[PDB]
Amino acid sequence: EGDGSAPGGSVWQTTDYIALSMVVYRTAIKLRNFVNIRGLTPTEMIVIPWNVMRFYCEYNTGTYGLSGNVHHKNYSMLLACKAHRPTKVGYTLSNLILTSDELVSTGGTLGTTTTFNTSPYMIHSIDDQQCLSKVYPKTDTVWPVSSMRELDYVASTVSGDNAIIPSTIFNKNRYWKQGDDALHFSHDLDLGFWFGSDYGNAYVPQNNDSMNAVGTIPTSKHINVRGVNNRGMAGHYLSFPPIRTNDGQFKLNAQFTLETEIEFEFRLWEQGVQGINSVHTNLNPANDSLWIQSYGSLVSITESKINNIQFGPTCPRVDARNKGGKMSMLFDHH
Amino acid sequence: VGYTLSNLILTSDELVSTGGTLGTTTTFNTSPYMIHSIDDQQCLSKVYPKTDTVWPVSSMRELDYVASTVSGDNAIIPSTIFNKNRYWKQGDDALHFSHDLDLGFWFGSDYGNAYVPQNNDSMNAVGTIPTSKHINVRGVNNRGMAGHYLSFPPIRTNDGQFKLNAQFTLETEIEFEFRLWEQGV
Amino acid sequence: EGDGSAPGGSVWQTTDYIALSMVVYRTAIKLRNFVNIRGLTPTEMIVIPWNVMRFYCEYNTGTYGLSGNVHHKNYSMLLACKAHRPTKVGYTLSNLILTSDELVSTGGTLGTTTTFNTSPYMIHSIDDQQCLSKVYPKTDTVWPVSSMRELDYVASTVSGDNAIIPSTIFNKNRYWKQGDDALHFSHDLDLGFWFGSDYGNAYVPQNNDSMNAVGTIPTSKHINVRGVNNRGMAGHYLSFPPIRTNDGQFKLNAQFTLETEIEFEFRLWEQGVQGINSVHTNLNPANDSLWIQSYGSLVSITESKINNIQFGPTCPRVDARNKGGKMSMLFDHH
Amino acid sequence: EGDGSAPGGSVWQTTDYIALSMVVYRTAIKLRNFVNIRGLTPTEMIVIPWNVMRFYCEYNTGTYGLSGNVHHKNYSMLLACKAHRPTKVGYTLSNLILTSDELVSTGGTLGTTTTFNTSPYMIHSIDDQQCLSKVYPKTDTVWPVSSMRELDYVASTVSGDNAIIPSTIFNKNRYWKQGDDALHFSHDLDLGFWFGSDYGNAYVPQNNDSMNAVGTIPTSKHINVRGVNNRGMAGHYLSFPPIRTNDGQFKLNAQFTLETEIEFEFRLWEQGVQGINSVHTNLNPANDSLWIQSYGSLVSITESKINNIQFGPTCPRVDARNKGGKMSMLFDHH
Ligand SMILES: [Ca+2]
Ligand SMILES: [Ca+2]
Ligand SMILES: [Ca+2]
Repeated sequence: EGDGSAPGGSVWQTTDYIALSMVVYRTAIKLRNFVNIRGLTPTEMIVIPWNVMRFYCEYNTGTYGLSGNVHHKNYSMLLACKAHRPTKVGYTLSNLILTSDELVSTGGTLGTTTTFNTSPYMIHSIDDQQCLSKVYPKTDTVWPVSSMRELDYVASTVSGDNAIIPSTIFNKNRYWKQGDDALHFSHDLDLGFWFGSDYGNAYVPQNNDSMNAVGTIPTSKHINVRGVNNRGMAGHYLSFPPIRTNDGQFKLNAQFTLETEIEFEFRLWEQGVQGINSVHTNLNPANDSLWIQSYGSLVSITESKINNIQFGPTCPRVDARNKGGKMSMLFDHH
Repeated sequence: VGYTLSNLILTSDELVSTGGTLGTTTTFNTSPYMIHSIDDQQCLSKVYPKTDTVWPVSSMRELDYVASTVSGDNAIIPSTIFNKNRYWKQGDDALHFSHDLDLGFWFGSDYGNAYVPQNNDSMNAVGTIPTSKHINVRGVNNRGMAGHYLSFPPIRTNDGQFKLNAQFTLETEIEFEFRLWEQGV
Repeated sequence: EGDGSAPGGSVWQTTDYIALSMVVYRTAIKLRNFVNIRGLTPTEMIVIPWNVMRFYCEYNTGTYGLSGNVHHKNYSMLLACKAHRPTKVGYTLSNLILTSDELVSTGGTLGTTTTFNTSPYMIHSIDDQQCLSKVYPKTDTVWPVSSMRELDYVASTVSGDNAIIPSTIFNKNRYWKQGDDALHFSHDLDLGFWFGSDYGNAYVPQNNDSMNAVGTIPTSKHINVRGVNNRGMAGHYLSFPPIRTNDGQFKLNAQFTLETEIEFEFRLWEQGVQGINSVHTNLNPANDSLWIQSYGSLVSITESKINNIQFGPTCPRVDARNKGGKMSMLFDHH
Repeated sequence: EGDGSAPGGSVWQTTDYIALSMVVYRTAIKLRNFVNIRGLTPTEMIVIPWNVMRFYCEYNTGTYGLSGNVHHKNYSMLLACKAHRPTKVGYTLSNLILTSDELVSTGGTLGTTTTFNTSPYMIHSIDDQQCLSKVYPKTDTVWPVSSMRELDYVASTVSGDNAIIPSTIFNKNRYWKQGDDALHFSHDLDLGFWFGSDYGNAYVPQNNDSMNAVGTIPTSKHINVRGVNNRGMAGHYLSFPPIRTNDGQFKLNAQFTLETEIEFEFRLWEQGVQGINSVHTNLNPANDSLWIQSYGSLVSITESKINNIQFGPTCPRVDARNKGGKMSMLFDHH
């Protein structure tokens, strides 16, 4: 009888500190942008940097990326809590506006204007078969990270002597016209672990031939969280259909709104004296390293400029038993 | 109180040049749109005219009032910060906006360039300073109106930005209750 | 038909940024402590600093309070999110151990030991009628804030010529013996508003004769959140029954465990470009001041030492229509 | 098992001192009077001082008001208990007797006598629309407070050049004849608070344009009981219909009995040592000021004589949501 505080019977025991340390809180970062794609020939193609973490949670448009600390403030506090995990990520292309430079000439006096009819389209390509494993900027151009969210990144897909029309090689190609419904693209992440640091121009976690989701080198004589199972994202791209003119190719320009959303889960500090700031340094659990794992693989950045983008999708020809849910396993290292 | 935007007509100055001989005309296709923004989160608390321009009150109902929303070094695209953004094209149904006022009191004077009554961080609905040693009607509860705005999507051209011009009809309606004088002598 | 993106019909409109800014996340800070109450005569009384915010979320025991930044780490991040609110607050006294100095003498050779039988008790007093509005330390002693959670704060309640036995004036007096069940005390806060700053040795919000829950001076020609309705906390106290001896009073010493819990709600940053760090300074809503309100009333602290503690409970003789749930109202100031 | 006094289990706790401090005791003061209204022309009008507290609980008639301490003894002890509240208040006019001076002349030999037939009447006017906000005595006369309960107070309601017949402007006008049933008038007070002092020629509590129910100036940095909602009393009046004669106006004189009743609630002292006379001075709760509030607004008295009477009724054109029950709210002051 009683709560146990009596001399005999059951032991009075203190309240549970786990329950509040395991509660998963779930937030998101939503951002809108206007994208203007101009002067894109049918060979060259816009690379959607949609597999890089910085695309969703940091707003790089125009002058913003030049100014400092453009991260969304929900993300700045995800570094205040002890663990965060990116979970689902996605974006939306909406309200396409095509314009034409066909009336434009060096003499001027006539500017670009929307296409005379709505038959033209912009091709949204998803490369499932990974025709392009690794994508580089065009010879003259370069990819700024400050420019990331307005989609200027132009790749020229070229065989040895052959200029590749991107829509022809890629698997899913959506021909998206003026008036069509918005194009919604999403990726679900199921991670068995959490991140304690900032992404820092890392790809949003993927398990692929190109990259793995967990970023820490596992170390000897204990168990470490290890990536497994091949979850990855398909290399999205934007291109225009080749249309021949009296001279060269038809000039198609596109506008659309870019709505990106990344949904973070985060988790808070240990209850009790363990969570006191002064004593948490040396009372921090050493098994954080077990479930808290940093970021796996970084985009290649020299200066502020992206060197290349790797995609590596969950390829359909991997055994379906490998392609399943959980992206990490807790496995030892000798 | 409320208003309606209806029968949008977009035109383009793209064919217009200083040499002339070609005037503006309706957009070649109906894909362009005018963005109607309602700021729910109050990104903009207080709005000022552009540096060169000014806002006449005599001009109020034809909507010329132009604000330039700018961060420190950053020019803000209005549609990106605001909460509800309607992209309203040619042929779309009219846009109806309304605000219901529930006041516990009445007004005896003219509004006289007053905001239609609101309870907010910026303003309160009742205008008289209450005075000592008795009971006075006091604003309460935060009823306010969202900062509606109109803007066009950025569209790059060979030079600068695409020139979008808009026409629409503005139907406003304000519904007054009124009350008459005391009976008797 | 469609999502609205077509030329005619309904307006395609962007995603809602409110839903994620209104989501209320709910955490707590739990801390345990051992309290040793010694040399407390029947006139003097231990003041439970249970109505001060710093009691629950900052751990002041022994050497900890001398060391820097002893706040719990869940609270340090409540300053990272834009709004937090304290909601429920409470504490538990458990596993009482009484000891006696009766065998102790200046000659020594015999130390204190647990009471020969379990008949003695420690009195837990809740002052409902507010016999003591404002409580001061004893003439010689002083109340450190670094000492807060181990309960050393001793008040001597005295009439003009009369030494008050605390248990006699106070309303609820629990005589709590060795083996009795733990004593659980809780206070629910219903606030209509949120806090954007640190409590900073503020009383956990109360509406009373002594103090109000909202801390900002309201300013002219607009509406401001105003405290209302008298929610307050009863002045908890600890004392021992007077027991006469051959010389003076029986020496009762007490041990018990102090488990405090404070449950915070918090709320995150605005979605969209409004929530970008660089532009959030000047795009911060000016109506934050409407629902975000700081801390109302501070304990009186000179140096590190508490000058006095005010209690001000929700008194039972206030009309029950005043005593109800919501602690704030949004009311204008002229 | 047991009452808790055992070593283990539940805490034996002392009896509740709230229950007896919250018990509301309810009394009343009833007084009868004979009113003689003579020489009242149709322009001038009797002001019923029925909204002043002293009307009901202090008996001012003839020589009584000249003698000292004419308060009813139930009221003298309402100052012995710690709190009292006026609640309902009302009065009755009964058994009207009209007489005529028409047969009276300066030569005499014929005195006044009851009207030849019962057709004449005395007009009881209730001003709902507040035609008269503030009422003054006639130029020559003055209003003694010692004369209050026999109704001599004569106002002359006059426009700029126009003598107002009172019955014409006022809303409810009862033409009350000889033999008509008694006229009963009542006002219910719902206060959220109590009074600790004497009324002291205060209006019985009202919330109006002219006056408020709570009399203490609220003070900084805590919560204070504040009047709210517009409960007030209509300016009752007595007048006679204009009846022209061969010379001037018909002389109507009235008698009736005035039965007034005021129903007080009162509340007693704190139980326990807190309620001991010697220690109650410094153990008095400081939150009395929260629910104990004095008197709001005073009639204007120079010497013993009333300067003016303010009425301020619950006007019907205030929103019905404002006009509801509770006359006070517990609201903070910064
Ligand atoms: Ca046990
Ligand atoms: Ca449409
Ligand atoms: Ca027991």
